[PDB]
Amino acid sequence: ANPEQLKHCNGILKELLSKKHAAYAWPFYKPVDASALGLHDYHDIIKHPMDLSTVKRKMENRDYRDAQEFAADVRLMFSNCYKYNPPDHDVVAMARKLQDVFEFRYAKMPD
Ligand SMILES: [Cl-]
Repeated sequence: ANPEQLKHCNGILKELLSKKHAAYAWPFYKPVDASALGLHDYHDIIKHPMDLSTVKRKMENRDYRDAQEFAADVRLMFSNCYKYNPPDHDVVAMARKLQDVFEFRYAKMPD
């Protein structure tokens, strides 16, 4: 069932990247460019950066062998946001909204 489940994961990924969610998904599209943002402590705090472009590359390259591996990366991305930013920052609100999209559809995985 890993291939079918991975198609569900790819569908989720496409949805997360889609225009429908862009108002809150956009901070997660590409790796955080810490230097560009003046976040000179980012890589001291976040040991394992993750973003949707990386998830997409990994999916396209058949790196993910199962849905759980995919989910762990998407959740890592959100965790990095929750770790680095104060909980009242807009980006955290954006993360929580995108994570809600993710978790509700991931829960519908065929099995
Ligand atoms: Cl997980």
